[PDB]
Amino acid sequence: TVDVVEKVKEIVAPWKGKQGGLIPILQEVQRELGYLPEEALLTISRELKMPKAEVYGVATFYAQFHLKPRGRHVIRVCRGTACHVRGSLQILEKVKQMLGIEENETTDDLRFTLEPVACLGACGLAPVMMVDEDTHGRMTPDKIQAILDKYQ
Amino acid sequence: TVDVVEKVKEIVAPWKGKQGGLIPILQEVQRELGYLPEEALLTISRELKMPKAEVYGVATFYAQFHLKPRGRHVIRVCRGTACHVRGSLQILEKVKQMLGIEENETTDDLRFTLEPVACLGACGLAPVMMVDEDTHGRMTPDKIQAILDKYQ
Amino acid sequence: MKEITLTIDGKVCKGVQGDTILDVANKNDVYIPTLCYQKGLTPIGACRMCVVQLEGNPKMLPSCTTPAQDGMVVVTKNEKLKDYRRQILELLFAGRNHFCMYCSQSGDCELQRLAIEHEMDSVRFPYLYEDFEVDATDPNLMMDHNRCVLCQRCIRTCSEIVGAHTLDLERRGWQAKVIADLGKRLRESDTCVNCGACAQSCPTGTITIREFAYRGRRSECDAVVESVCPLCAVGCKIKTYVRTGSIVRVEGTGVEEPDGGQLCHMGRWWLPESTERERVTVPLIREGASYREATWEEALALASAEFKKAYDQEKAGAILSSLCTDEELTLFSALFRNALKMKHIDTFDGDIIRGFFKGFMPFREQGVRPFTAAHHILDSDLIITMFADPQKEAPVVASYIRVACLHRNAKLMNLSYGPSPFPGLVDLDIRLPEGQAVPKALSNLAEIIGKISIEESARAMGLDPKIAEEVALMLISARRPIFIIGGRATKSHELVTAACNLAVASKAFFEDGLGVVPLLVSANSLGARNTVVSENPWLGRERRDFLYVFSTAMVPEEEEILAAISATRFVVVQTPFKVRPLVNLADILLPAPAWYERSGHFCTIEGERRKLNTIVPPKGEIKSLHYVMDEFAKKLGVKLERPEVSPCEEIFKSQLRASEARIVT
Ligand code: SF4
Ligand code: SF4
Ligand code: SF4
Ligand code: SF4
Ligand code: FES
Ligand code: FES
Ligand code: FES
Repeated sequence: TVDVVEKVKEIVAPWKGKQGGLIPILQEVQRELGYLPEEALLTISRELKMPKAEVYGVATFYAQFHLKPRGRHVIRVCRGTACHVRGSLQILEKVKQMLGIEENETTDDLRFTLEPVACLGACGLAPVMMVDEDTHGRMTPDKIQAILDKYQ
Repeated sequence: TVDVVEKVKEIVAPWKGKQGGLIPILQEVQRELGYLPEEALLTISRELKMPKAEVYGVATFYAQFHLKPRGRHVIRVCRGTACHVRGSLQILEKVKQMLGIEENETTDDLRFTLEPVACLGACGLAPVMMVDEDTHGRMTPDKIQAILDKYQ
Repeated sequence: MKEITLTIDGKVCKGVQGDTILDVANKNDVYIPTLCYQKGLTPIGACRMCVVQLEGNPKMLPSCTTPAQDGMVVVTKNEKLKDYRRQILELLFAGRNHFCMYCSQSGDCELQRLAIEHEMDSVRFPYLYEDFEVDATDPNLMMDHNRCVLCQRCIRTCSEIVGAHTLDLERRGWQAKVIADLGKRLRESDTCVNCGACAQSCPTGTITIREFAYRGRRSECDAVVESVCPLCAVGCKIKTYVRTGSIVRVEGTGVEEPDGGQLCHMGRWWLPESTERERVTVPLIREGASYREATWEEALALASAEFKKAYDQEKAGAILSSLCTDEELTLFSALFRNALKMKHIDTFDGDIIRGFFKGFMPFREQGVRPFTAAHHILDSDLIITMFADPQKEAPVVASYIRVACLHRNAKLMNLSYGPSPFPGLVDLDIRLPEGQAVPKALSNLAEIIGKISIEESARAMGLDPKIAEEVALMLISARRPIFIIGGRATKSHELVTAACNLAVASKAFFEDGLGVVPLLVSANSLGARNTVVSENPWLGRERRDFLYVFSTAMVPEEEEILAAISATRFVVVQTPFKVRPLVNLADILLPAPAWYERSGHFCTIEGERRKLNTIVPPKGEIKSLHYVMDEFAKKLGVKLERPEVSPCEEIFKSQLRASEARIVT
């Protein structure tokens, strides 16, 4: 509990008295802590003297911020136009029914997390199912097990 | 929740109508599930028609049963006579203050668990600090970090 | 040409150049369906219902946001616009769960008025029956989110008008919900000043005042009386709705004034709740622990016998209310200050008024107005709350402070011995210890103006020297600072002069005068001073065997004054209600006109006279208040001689601007 009060109070120091900078001030506490706890946003609102409602609105308005602890291995499937026309939706729904967890949430013990992203760039090797480390070019319906057990 | 009701109701089948066998009937649900949930003991008491109080008493009387989910990597330090005269207590207390968790409990997110055991056999290479896979012969005060970060 | 001429629905319209089409529309007569335009709040373009078409241009543009350009043909009503507006209303009804059968606002809802106007006999779009939370944790406001059109008129009225920026939007797209701080409940919120301006801005019955639900509807009102809140000095303008002899809803007019209709809790929640109090309407008598009904002759006899046996030996006083009009206070002066010449008459806040008007008086000698209007703390750069808690003294001043220090880049610095009134909004906190800290502050300000030292004044003030120099630096660096004098600054009247003199020091001059803006607890402050306020404090520190206390039982009364009243041995209260802190310390308990059955004028510290209007007429017959004063004058050896209301001539006049000197004490 005390580990989350000065790390956030120190990353705000180079922004005091400067207009703007809540989008970056959070992208840093996200990269450090993995997520944005309520204590984090509370101290950001205290230090910047910005309203807590505004901080929570910006923290929940953008996709790449996670207010709850994200997993230790993200399972970003590509729901881009190229993957979807190829049938990535099938891969997404099977990783859904396989981890048994809801669409955009973490496992019960913080091991995996499903995060449907935009194009990861491999719009040639479609569909791509990145498992937090590297691309995965083909990912037919049967090749999802041989990776989800490996990275855990 | 339904995953823990038939696995325990099937391991009890070869013991029905046979006197004894609650120590083994549990060592099997421990090896399978990693721990003994309250549902497990409840179904054992239902199937064997043994009192729930007796089942909980046997489950909490012996050390190698864990009623709560044990971690994914045990950190068994040896508090045997040979290790203790060598000074294993120092290693135990530093893994204590390093994981910050209590003496015989699991981490907050089920990664590690400290389980002071009896002689693991390497009473020559003392003290031994097994990290759920292999022995560790010397384990001076400084060599505890280079393994606890590796296995996580 | 500023005056542009357009054509809305054939009707020719006239407007200023920068005005939007909705402004030139609402200016002449014509009606355009709107749901998210609150007169005041900057046009937010969310509902897309005000869409109008320009001739020739085949597309449609919002009338709230698109400006009027020098001559053009706007069509507001036709088939395609009606179709699109009906589709928008139906989308709102299908997305959120709208059940009008049980809504507090079924008759006021602006989504319901529009739906009935566009003949919405259906929903057309599939009903998404999703579960939006009903936040009724707050005992005063309830937020039933399944009626929320998402117009942000509640975020905007709590961001730009109240300042305590409690409400904002939560997520994006469809999941967008209006939330309090960190997505918590309104009760759990630390930053809600419980104002209700969110309930006056919500068109769609999401936010409702709970206590007056189903009664405070504007469609079922018997009358609508405009007046002034009498609880504090800000004197907010109100539009009280009357339904069968009780006020059911108090919405604040003045959406064009700097305040913006954000009446406080005491005005949107104590004014309608006071029209439903016990209302004695018969002269009582103590009898021991429980009152008995007496006649007016009997009660005034038992209250005048105790006023003659206690006036020969001096032993007599009067604690009138400063929420009373100048007519009533002039009547009380006719009996008490002139007929029987009591020098023990006070006004239930006489310490505050006499401290303020004995600290400001030096500058009246020097010939300046040592106070300005509170709406000038909105454009200031550094706000200094000296001994003030504006949330409990004049909450619109606190809202101005918040809007300034959040949406207009100001800084807050407190010089109080208290809880730092804005805990998390001040940049430098000072906690001046008790004792005698006024002439050392005088020395400090004499420095701050003459040098442009603090070492001796710091230890003299009982303060650390580093922070005492930081105070001077941030005080000189400001380009238009303002000071907020508190009521607690008036226990020693020289502290108020120290405050005003610090304002002269920090180059804080405004067109009205000095930037100190005193937080008067009462509205009729100058009226009370000229008629009742005693030049010496007597309450508590003097016995006062008899005490006629007039208490329009509205504002929470200082508890020291109540104790002093409880040790009096005969207390004649003329309170209108039977509220708790007055029926305990009372022996007679006569009735009164109760603030809404009388009219008055309320001359204030800032000069000009206001007007309180008779909202609902009296029900019973107290038959006068002059009758009580006459029956006191009778069998006491004194007369009455009703005088005229003393013309309030603003004793503090601004014959000097940006040219004052400090005052030695
Ligand atoms: S908010 Fe208005 S439209 Fe919605 S249910 Fe209530 S009265 Fe009807
Ligand atoms: S009560 Fe006042 S401060 Fe609170 S949310 Fe409503 S408008 Fe904002
Ligand atoms: S709560 Fe009311 S005022 Fe606020 S956005 Fe919703 S509908 Fe508009
Ligand atoms: S701030 Fe004062 S004048 Fe305004 S509504 Fe509240 S009590 Fe009335
Ligand atoms: S299409 Fe999925 S990677 Fe761009
Ligand atoms: S002494 Fe520790 S291994 Fe036997
Ligand atoms: S009414 Fe013009 S957009 Fe809301």
